[PDB]
Amino acid sequence: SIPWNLERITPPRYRSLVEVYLLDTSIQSDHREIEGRVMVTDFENVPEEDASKCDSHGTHLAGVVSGRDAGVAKGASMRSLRVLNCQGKGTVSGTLIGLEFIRKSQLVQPVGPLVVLLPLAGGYSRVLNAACQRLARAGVVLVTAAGNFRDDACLYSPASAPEVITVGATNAQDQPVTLGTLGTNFGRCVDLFAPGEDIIGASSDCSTCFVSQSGTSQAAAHVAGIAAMMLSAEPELTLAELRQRLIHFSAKDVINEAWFPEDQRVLTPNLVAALPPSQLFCRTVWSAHSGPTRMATAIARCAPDEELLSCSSFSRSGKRRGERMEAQGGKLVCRAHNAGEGVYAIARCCLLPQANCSVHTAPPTRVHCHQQGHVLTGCSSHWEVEDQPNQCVGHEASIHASCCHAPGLECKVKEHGIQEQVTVACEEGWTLTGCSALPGTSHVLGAYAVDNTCVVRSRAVTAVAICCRSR
Amino acid sequence: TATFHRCAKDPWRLPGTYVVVLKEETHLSQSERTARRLQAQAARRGYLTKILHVFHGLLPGFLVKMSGDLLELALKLPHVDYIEEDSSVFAQ
Amino acid sequence: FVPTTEAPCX
Ligand SMILES: [Ca+2]
Repeated sequence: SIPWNLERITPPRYRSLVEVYLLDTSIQSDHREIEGRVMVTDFENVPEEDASKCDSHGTHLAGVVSGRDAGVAKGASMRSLRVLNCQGKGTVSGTLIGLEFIRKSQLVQPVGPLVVLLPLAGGYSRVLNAACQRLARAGVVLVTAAGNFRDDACLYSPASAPEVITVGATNAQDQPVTLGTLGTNFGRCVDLFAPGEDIIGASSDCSTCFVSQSGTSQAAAHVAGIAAMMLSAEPELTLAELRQRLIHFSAKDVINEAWFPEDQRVLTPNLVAALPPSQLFCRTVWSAHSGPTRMATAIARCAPDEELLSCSSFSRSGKRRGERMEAQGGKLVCRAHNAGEGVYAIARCCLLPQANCSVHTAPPTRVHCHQQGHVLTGCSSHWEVEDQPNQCVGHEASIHASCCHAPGLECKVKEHGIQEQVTVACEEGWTLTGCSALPGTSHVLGAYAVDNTCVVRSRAVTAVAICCRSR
Repeated sequence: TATFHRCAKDPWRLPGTYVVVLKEETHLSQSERTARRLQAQAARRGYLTKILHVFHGLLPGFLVKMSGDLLELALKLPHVDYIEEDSSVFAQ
Repeated sequence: FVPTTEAPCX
């Protein structure tokens, strides 16, 4: 009965003050799916084309967001801006002006939370990413398509833009959409995936007609609908709070990552979006590569309202000198060191309100968070040349422990000792705040959190996971 | 100090139109005077320019239609942060 | 798959 995509975003247990802006082709605003709940702003900025095809793309996506029978947020209020011409093509300048139009609308007649859907992409653009960042820092939520070229989303905009939610597309088999050379983009600039193939929605052929379309835009429209409902339940949510919820309520580890290029499987989130049913949120943040200098560093950072509770590193070469946490501009940052083709820094960023956190740098039977009422959330380690719950273990290395002020918090340390991949997982109800390896027979290539699972890669071996929960 | 940028995907570039971005604290009046200053210096050199839009609200700056030959002139203008050649976006 | 973003999908 129910279209597959709407059933897939429904959680296994399940029970309007928000406006959704759409930057797209023209819309067939009187289509019965969306009639009455989409306001055409008649802003228009499109290049000239080098009638039912004209509004095909936009009408379908408005339906996916707000449609009465096949929408995600049925009844959600929308406003549309035309930035794509009848051939589906626009400009960065027109998109800039349209984004500026949204901000001027908000300044003239303020409303509630604003979700802006950007179902479009071009190459990496410095100015487009800067404008999305400023719109986001002004309180607007931006949701963008990852792109349709089976490529790294970091090479496209606004997909690569900082404070936006970038969404790739999966199909009915939870596998990434592919069409020969085309298919969903991937990589560390994608935040999550969503149903994006064979998505039924409003067809601009006729007022009651339906068509099946596919795209990372369709996937992003699912996330824009989920976000709109999340913001109606919690209008005070910040962007970092909303992104942490989207991740937390996603389906985990359902995507066959073999479709992605090998170097992109660790960087690409294995998440398929889902509505919430009817607490400590953490997320893994991957940095860009560092380069093959012996002093080359890589830096992963958190959102302004997020705490950095741990920091690890990974090199496929295995030639790495560890990682460390350090302040930069009044904020803790995850720095990783090359020995070696290069390394990634892997941050664990968490929403912990009513909590002060610190770094304690010391050698590895002592305790590294010695203050009272303080828990150890992460144990980093770095060394200079190339060869008991609140303490960090290590061999010549220097420890960087993250210690948090948190009266309502409880943390427990679980290791697992045994090879290319050892994993230990937090228990259900616990949040993985830190993931590290203990050196042994094998040479550790690195460690990283995958949701609440600590993963250590080698070439004994013990994975060490620090799990916390608000009691 | 001021830099130029254009899209790495050659078939997506739109030469002839440029987004002149100014430094963050630039007021809208300075943005408009910088653009008319560019128009004036371009006219002296025999070039025709058209200011298509002036930006304020998110980033200060303006959209200009002009020959690329003017880019080193425009990069020397006061308050300029960077200039970017317009490029294409597509329905995804 | 439609060219506004023709092939069978799914
Ligand atoms: Ca992103």
